[PDB]
Amino acid sequence: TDNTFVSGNCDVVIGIVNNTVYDPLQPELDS
Amino acid sequence: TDNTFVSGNCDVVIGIVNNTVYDPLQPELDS
Repeated sequence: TDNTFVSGNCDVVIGIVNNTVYDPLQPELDS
Repeated sequence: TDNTFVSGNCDVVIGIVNNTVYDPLQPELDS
């Protein structure tokens, strides 16, 4: 998330690919 | 907070207006 930002929708971009965006806040929930 | 940076105070800048700054870490506290 730190290297990317959210814009538009997946049905807009032509040629978009699916993947998992790492969220540094998820592993911090264990602390 | 990602699109702005906190500096100075509210009594210096001329023409400052009041508003609310959304914090993405506030709603994540429930998890």
